Amino acid sequence: AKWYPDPEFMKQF
Amino acid sequence: EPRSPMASFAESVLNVIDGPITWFRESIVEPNQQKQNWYHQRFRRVPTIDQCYTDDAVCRFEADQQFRRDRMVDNEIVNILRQRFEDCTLYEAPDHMVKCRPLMDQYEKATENWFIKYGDLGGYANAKTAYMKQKHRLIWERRHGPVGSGM
Amino acid sequence: YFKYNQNDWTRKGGWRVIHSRKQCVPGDEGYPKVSDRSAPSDYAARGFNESPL
Amino acid sequence: HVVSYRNGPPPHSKATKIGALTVGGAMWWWVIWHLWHEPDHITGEFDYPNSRKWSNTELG
Amino acid sequence: FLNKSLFMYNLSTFLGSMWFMPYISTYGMIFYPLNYGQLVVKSFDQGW
Amino acid sequence: MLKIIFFLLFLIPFCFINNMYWMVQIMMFFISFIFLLMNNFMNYWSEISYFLGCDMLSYGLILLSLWICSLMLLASEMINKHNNYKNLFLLNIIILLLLLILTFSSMSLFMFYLFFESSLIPTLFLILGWGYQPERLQAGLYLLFYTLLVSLPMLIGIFYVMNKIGSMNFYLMNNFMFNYDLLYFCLLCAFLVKMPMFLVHLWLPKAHVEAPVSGSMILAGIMLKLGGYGMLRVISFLQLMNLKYSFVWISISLVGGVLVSLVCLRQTDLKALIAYSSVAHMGIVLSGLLTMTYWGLCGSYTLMIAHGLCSSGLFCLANVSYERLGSRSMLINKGLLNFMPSMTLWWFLLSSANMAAPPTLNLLGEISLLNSIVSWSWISMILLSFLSFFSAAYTLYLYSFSQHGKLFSGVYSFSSGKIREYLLMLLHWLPLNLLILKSESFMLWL
Amino acid sequence: GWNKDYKPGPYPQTEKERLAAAKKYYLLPEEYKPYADDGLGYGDYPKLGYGLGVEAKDSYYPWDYPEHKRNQHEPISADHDLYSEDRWSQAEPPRYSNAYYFACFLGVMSGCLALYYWLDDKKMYRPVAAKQYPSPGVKHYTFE
Amino acid sequence: AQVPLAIVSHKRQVCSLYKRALRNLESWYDRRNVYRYRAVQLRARFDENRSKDLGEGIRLLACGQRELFETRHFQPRNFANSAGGCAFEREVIPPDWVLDYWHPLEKAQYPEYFAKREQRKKEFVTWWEKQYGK
Amino acid sequence: QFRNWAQREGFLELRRRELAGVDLVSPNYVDPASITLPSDEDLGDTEIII
Amino acid sequence: MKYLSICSISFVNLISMSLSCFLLSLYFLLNDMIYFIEWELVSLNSMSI
Amino acid sequence: EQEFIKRKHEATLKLRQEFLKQSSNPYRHATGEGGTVFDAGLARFQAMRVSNYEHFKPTGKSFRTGLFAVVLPIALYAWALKAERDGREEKYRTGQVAYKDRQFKFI
Amino acid sequence: PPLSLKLINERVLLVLKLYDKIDPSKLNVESHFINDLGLDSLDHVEVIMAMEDEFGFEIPDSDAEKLLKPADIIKYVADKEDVYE
Amino acid sequence: PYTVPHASTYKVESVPQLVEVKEALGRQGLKDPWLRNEVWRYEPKAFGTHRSRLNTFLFRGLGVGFCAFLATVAVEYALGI
Amino acid sequence: MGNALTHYMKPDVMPGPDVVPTFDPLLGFKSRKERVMIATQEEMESAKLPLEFRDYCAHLAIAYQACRSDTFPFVYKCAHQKHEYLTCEYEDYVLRMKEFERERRLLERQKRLNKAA
Ligand SMILES: CCCCCCCCCCCCCCCCCC(=O)OC[C@H](COP(=O)(O)OCCN)OC(=O)CCCCCCCCCCCCCCCCC
Repeated sequence: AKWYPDPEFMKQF
Repeated sequence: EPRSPMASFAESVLNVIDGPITWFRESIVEPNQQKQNWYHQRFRRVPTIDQCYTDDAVCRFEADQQFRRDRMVDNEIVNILRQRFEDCTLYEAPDHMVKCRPLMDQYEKATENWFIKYGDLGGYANAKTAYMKQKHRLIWERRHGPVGSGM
Repeated sequence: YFKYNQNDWTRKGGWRVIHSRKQCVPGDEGYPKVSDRSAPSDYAARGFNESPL
Repeated sequence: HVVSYRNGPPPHSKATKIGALTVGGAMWWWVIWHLWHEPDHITGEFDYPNSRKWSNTELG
Repeated sequence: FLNKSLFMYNLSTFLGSMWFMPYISTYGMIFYPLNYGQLVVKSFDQGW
Repeated sequence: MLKIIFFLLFLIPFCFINNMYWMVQIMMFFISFIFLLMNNFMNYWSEISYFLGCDMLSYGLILLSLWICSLMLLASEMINKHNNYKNLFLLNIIILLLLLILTFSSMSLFMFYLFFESSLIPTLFLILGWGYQPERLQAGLYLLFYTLLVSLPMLIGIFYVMNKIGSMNFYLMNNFMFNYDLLYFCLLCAFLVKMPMFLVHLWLPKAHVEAPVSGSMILAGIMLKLGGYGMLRVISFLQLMNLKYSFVWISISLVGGVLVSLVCLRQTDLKALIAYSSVAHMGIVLSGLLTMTYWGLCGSYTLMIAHGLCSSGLFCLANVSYERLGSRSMLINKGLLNFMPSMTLWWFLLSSANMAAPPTLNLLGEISLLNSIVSWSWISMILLSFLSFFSAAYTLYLYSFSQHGKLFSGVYSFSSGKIREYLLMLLHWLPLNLLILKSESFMLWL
Repeated sequence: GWNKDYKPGPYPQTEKERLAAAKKYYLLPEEYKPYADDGLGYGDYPKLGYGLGVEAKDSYYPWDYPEHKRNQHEPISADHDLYSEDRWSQAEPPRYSNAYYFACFLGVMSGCLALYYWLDDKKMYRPVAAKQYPSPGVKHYTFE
Repeated sequence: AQVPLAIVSHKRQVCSLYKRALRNLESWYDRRNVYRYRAVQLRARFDENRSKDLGEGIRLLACGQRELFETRHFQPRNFANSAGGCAFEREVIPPDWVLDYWHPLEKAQYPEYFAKREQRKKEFVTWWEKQYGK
Repeated sequence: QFRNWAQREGFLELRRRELAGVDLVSPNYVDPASITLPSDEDLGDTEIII
Repeated sequence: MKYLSICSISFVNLISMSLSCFLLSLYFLLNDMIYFIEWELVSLNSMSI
Repeated sequence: EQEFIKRKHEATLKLRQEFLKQSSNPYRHATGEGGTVFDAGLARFQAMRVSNYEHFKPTGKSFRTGLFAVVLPIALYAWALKAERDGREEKYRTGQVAYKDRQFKFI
Repeated sequence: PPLSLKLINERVLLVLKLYDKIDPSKLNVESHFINDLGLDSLDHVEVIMAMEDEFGFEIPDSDAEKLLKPADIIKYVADKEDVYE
Repeated sequence: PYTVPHASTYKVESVPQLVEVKEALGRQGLKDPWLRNEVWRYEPKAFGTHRSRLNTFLFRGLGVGFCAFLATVAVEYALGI
Repeated sequence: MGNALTHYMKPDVMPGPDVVPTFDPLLGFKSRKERVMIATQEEMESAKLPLEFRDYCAHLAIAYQACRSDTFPFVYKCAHQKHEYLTCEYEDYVLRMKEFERERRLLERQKRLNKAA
């Protein structure tokens, strides 16, 4: 709940 | 009977302990109790795994259950014999080297016979496995002589 | 509990009391005394000898 | 928790001195009473034979 | 006075401190398992 | 077990009704109460209705799984207050409880396999949805792939056994025995990875540190017990190949548990140390299973049930201090006795349960699993004494360094302990000290 | 702050990257000293501590964290478990080498084992012949 | 509001060697008259080497530290209430905000104390705003 | 699980077997006359395990 | 409890238990008897925990 | 080297004043949500403990550590177990011991 | 025990007047130990150790450099004993 | 610290141990400055001497013990001779 | 030092620890009486005497147990006759010493038997 997918996770795709 | 004051004091304390509990049993607990009958449960003899066929599973269940029940019965046979030896040890406190030697002989013979029937089968001991053990053991005592002599 | 609810032979899981033989000094009743229950079946009976079966 | 600086303790009560005399009297009374009534434990309960001047005719 | 402990310091160090087993049970012996616990981590928990 | 399964199947529509979280917990504890009153099971398969039945082994495993899932709802209150998809979480818990009951009530091995692989999906959902770190994606993928890579050839083994025997029933498969090496490796390697051997543990601390407490408790208390219950079913008909190939697994699972116990002395994470603690005690369980002695199987089942209870209880403590201190470690959580003095009693009562605690069922499982290993060989004595000595060296360091000493002096103000947390710790410890009075239901499954 | 943001990076291999790594760890550039990349090394992590203990550090310095004896953004030593105040740390340096204590203890034990088991066959005894017991058929006599 | 500085002088090193040597000397000798006699002897041994220059003083300081490492007592006398003693930090006092987490019925036992505490919270937030800013 | 009944049957089987000459634990699973005992020519080379 | 000290309460309880146990120990010397009681936990392979 | 000590002292003073400002905050304490003051060293230590594998290379020192640390005790311990059980199994199956003089009868 | 600032002042001045290298006259709480009196660098260690064996706690080396008069000696003792009255 | 003494009530020449260590230091040619600090210990009035403390330690209440012994001698002769 | 040291020096002279007599009795051919026991085995087992304390006068210990059970726990009234039991043990100990001394003399006779031929 504290961490959610950031745009840095979105960047690799 | 009161030989020493300590024994008389112990008799007095035992009487004070003994009085109210036997009064509560014989006056309260023993009245108002109904007389019901319970019986020790008795079992028939199912046919053994020798008469069972290879593909039959309805009779391997009965043979395995009576094998498990006979294993249980022999387990408290050995357990009762061990408690007989221990009660011999406590009751003959300075002379347990004479009185308990025949009881130890019956206990050792019972452990030897229990291991001959049930030993090395493992956790999953069916009636088939003990019968194969007995067949292989009787083959070994037919050919090579008794177990432990050699060959 | 320890007088009327002892570990009887019909069950497993009571407080099974095993007692030792009391000593007998001179001045006691029956000083020349052999130990009783010397039959092998009398040891660890737990009330089996008084069973109705 | 009384405290005294660069000096010894405060002067004690009557109870501690009376108790100290009671402890010393009880211990030394027990010790001297047992040295009087039972002096046999210190020296030895029985006299030790020498086993050197025994006659050869008695022992064979 | 002659300080005999200061003379036989090499003996009085051994006779005090409980014949060196407070050192033996605590320091130097426990280095061998605890360094070896890192070798499992560095090579087989997250290594090889 | 149709009444329990239909009870949970009509407990499913309570998730869609709002403000009913504690009602689902109350009825699941009622299921545990009824299942306490269903005890009449013995050795063979009893209460048979539509391919469902249990022996004493499966009775204890269903009772443990029901107790863990009800505690898991009690443990997870952060879902309720933040409203973090509590309906989906409740539905995941109830469906996973159905799948674990159905894989334990299986009379044939293929329902055990099918619902055993079905139970991997809500656990993966819990990992990927209700964690707190960016390494959730590393965690559920390790769990899913380390389970699946060895559980997929065991399906080929299952169909090889079915063609040879013609049935998957556990009693009809007990009569036969097989002398094939690759069949043995397929039917063993999935349980050897699912309950962690030292060479294949990797997925366990990754799945445990990342997982939410409602997700770490179902990995610690149960779902390693699937890999023990599978061997308790499978080793019955592969005894000769087990005598051919036990010694490598016994040697690996006894060297691990010493090396694993030396790992926990050199780690600082609170949740990772209990994660490696699950490896070491079920290293004893795995060593005791592959010796086919009667005491080995009985003490193995006892240590499965009791170790599941104490490991879930120890993972309960690692989330109480985590939500108050923000992040868990040894360094942050040093000396919590001066912060929560009443929590320290449960801390020691469950950390002592991880080692040999005197009136608990952990000791009774451990005292009879050592019997089989000592009776197996005398060479194993050297690496068992080091194993238990280092076991209580690490598991007393947990309570020792987390519950004693100077405070951190960098923490902020947090809430104190609540009625929910003490009740949660009580129902993990007092079952460990109360089921020893009838330990024959947790010893004798044969 | 997460594990992917704050993380030890690769081995620097550059003086500029070493300076940036020293600035990253709140460590003075002279202070920073990376692990040698031998397969078991720590890339982009300082080598700190490694004395005879954390207990060797002075307790009279006003530390920000007195329970670990460290400052606020001072980076943690790499083997902080092994060198902690629990295990294998001393206040003063030891008087002798590590082999001296074990050597003296095993020498004393070897001497005492040799002296005791050499004197095992010769034991002190009072001038007493034999304890007398009534087994049936002794026909044993006194000296009267 | 100063912290001790990590540099060390030669005067600091000679003073620390003198203090540690006298601590080891009083750990060796229990009685006060013998300790005072040996302290005057050590005072003469340290006063005889004052007239030497800096390099010989550094060499004598290193030799004295090495010899004090050689003759160090196995149990030196230390104060228990200070650091390094047995009675150091016998109890750990928690920070006062756990008193902020009491029950109101538990807070009712000390109402004047908790009202005084609220007044000092207002004073402390005023002090923190005027010291560390907003 | 039959444990109290097994204790009762243990006392009863020790009661009957002490009365007769039959030993307290039977060494054999069945009677050896029912054992077929195949000959050594019929076995040939077969693994016999004790 | 909240009016009486734990150290006193436990002291009175333990000294009464010690007096009772000494009075038990005096009876067992003159009797010279040993009482050994047991409670059955698990029966397994004719070995009783 | 004295200016290095002075620069380290200035950095330590800046970090000490930052710690005294942040650890003793009214407003961070007053939210009621517990936690930890932002420490870089603990986070770097945690991620060094977790994310260590990316600096591991196949080297003869690492191979020797993995060989004589884990694989070699497993190999000798498995060999000792196999040798002892093979000798005891040959003794047990040959017929050199009796049923009454046999260890570990589970009775 | 119970302490006050006048008791610490009386104790410090008493043990300083018992010191023979300092004269009993010309002794004040504001007097510097180095240049106002005849004590050298090594006698300050004896004064600090006398403070240690009187007040029961040991004093570090940098705190020994920080203390130069009886006034901050009284302030240093009153800090650890936490009197502040 | 309630009753601090003056600086004039401590004299080196009262205690014989300080006298003999000062005479030994005078033979050595050196002087001790802190010798006046230990005047309050070895004080013969409040504290005891070495010989009196040992006699009051080992033989304490021995007259009371001997009196109780003589009382038990006196009462034991009436009961059993 | 000690007698065991002489056992390292003269093995043919010194008998050793706990020695059997190794000789035909009545070598001096005097009127050696036969050691008899008043008590029998049945009341010895009834008194629960241990196997170590079954000496040739265990009936004095039996009377000591009777006086212990007659006055318990105040057992300081039998002390003198308790001493009587100890004197019997002392007499037994004297006989043991007698036998050992006789043993030494007989081995000394064996020494001049080595000078006989
Ligand atoms: C490899 C072979 C085996 C080796 C084994 C290990 C080593 C064994 C060493 C044996 C000798 C030990 C005793 C001597 C140690 C050296 C001397 C010494 O240091 O003495 C000084 C010490 C007190 O130190 P001190 O400096 O005086 O302190 C006060 C002032 N600073 O003084 C003391 O501590 C005094 C006490 C000494 C101990 C003896 C006390 C009892 C004396 C009587 C003993 C019994 C005699 C009769 C035995 C009869 C046996 C039948």
